[PDB]
Amino acid sequence: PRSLKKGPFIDLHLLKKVEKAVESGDKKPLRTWSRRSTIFPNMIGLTIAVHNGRQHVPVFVTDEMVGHKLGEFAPTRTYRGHAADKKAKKK
Amino acid sequence: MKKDIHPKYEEITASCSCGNVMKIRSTVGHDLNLDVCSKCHPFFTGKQRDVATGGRVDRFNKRFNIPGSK
Amino acid sequence: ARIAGINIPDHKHAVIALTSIYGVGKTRSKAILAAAGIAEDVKISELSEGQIDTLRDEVAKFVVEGDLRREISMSIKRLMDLGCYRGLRHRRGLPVRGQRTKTNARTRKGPRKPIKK
Amino acid sequence: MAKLTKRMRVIREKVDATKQYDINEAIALLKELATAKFVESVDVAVNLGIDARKSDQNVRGATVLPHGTGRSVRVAVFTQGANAEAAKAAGAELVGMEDLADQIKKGEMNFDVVIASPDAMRVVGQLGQVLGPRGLMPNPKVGTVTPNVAEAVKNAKAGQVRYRNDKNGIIHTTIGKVDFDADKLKENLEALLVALKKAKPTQAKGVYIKKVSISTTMGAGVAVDQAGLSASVN
RNA sequence: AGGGCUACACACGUGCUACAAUGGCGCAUACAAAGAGAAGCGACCUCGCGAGAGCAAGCGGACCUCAUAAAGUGCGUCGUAGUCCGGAUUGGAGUCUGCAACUCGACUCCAUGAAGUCGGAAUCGCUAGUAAUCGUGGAUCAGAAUGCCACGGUGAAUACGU
RNA sequence: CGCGGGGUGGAGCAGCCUGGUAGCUCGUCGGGCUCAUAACCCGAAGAUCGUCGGUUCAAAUCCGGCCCCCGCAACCA
RNA sequence: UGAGCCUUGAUGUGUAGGAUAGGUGGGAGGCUUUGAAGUGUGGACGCCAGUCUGCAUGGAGCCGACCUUGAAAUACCACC
Repeated sequence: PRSLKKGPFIDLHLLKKVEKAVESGDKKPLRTWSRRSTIFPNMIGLTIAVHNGRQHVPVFVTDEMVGHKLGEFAPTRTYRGHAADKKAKKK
Repeated sequence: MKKDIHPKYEEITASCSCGNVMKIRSTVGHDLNLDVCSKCHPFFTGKQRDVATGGRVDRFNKRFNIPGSK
Repeated sequence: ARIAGINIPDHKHAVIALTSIYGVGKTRSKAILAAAGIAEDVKISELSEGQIDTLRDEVAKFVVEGDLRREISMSIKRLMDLGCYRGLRHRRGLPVRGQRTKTNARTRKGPRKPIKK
Repeated sequence: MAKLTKRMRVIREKVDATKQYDINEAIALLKELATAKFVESVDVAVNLGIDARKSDQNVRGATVLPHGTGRSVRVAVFTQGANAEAAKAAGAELVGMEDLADQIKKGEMNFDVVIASPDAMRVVGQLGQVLGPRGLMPNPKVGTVTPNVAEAVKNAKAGQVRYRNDKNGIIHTTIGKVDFDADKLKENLEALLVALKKAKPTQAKGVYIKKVSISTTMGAGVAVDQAGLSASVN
């Protein structure tokens, strides 16, 4: 297994996004480039739009996803299935 | 009523007013107020950064580096 | 005296023989024998049943297989209803620990396959 | 198999000519053509004109002879549960289950006949169809398969003989020793002939006895014109 | 700044190691060459199952260290059952380089435990320190070698004939 | 009346007799080869072997029953 | 020369088995020069030299009950 080693991360980018977001409880989805960032208690009930490189994809932040990174809910690679080859695109 | 085909009565006909004496009478939360994940929710419970045990030696509060030293 | 029966290699020395009551690969077995006062280079045929009891009691604390195979079952399934990437790679069957998918999918996703064209 | 050896060559010299014989002169000749140090046994080959297809159209069973043969007839009792003494007092050697289930499985039996209970026979002895020439298993068709085992021991030691077909209408059956007189022998003969005749089908009103040939054991054989209906030498 | 070629329905080129017992298991046991270590590595140290941790004499490398070189040997042990070969996967915990290890990073290690019994079509180097086979170090080098380069262990059949 | 032969992957065949072992030509689908085209090589899938039951470690085969197709039987007159 | 009827005579080279497996009853062996076997002579007799074997001489053997392999077991006489 892999880990986060030993130091403390809160991410600089989510600290400053979250501080302005919490004050209303919630507002419209926060435009996020931070795919490096873990999910945290401070972020519970926010809606984080996560750039995947092509576009932002909405991740709804909630208690069950705190063991995880923002970049896990938001996808990257495309899988061609083998019922039959993928004919179409998905955005 | 066909009595005999119904299972034994030890805890049936006895004591419909019973305690929690070996087992509870009612569970909480099974009517699902949040949808069930079957997960323990990590870094919510618990810690994002690992335990420090092993390599227990007196801390140096002023900057130090093992290859930066000769 | 068979530890547990079903698969033990017969007239085999004691260290490999115990990998069939489960929860005890070689390392834990080594320490379990040391406790009971048993040497490694004995064969497992030489022992009275009361040593077999002293062994079984020291195994019986470690993880039961019934729980071990449940632990991997519940670990993929949890991830898999969540939609984290860990859980998505388990969904397709592909490797999760960095292995190729253009090659070396076989141990998880099964034999090589016909492709219509 | 019938390999060409010494013990037949001497007998084959001592014969005068091979031809089909009147039964009383077949028996007097056959007694001359024993050779062995052991007392030879006498049995009869009778060709039956029945169809000989499975059972309906077969002749199957046993009879008790009025005079017994000079052989012992090695009877075993294959059962799961009997009082041993009661079966031994009838004349049996061995009563049990494990030893007789073991033989009929392995495919070799020390014993010539086994008497079986229905509960022994069912698992081992009942299926076997290509059973060889040593005849190990119990059979229903013979009538040796009975729960009245102690009865079957007492009629086996006193004189009970069997008849059965192969793939053909031929019945070979024990008639006695070469030790015996001609009268006693014709008397054994006629008792068998009457039992196969009682068991004969209704379609067997044509030609029934086709050929008769009489045999002795280690020693050679003598062809017969027919068996006749008589219990006497004259 | 994030994402990718490291994708997956697969085929193919190559190399690795294996499919045993010539070996592997346990315990005991042996000797390398060559080179790297000035920004760096490093005995003893105390902690740690190990990895690693935090301290540090010392070094200039024929002094100290990477590094226990492995294969091979000793003894006792194993029979085709994918095992007593082979050990991949995966769960889980400890550790690491870096704001940051999710798809796409490294290491230790616990438990369970598959494919594969020499493989169709295809398919290559070799004349002897070679071929085969076993391990090592280094170049590169944030973090990662099956590869490349060289080194030493152990070291083959035969070359009639055109 | 009676005798005797046959019932195979989607299509036509082989194997058969004390047996196991699905084999040949097609149609199908995937791969390989040659500098390339070319012919050619290689694998796979496909069956209750007419259907039922029995013996045996083994049945398409041997054994018992049933439905179907055909030659002869010169027969329905 | 078919068919019927009939006198005697044999090979059986199995997956597993030392070799000798048509179905199967009698039935536990033939000691007769050891039943042998054996160079040698002939004979039955075949998945081609293999199973069995007559005999001057030969006390040296098929091969079971047993010992052993198999679904079935084996001698030797019969029956076909």
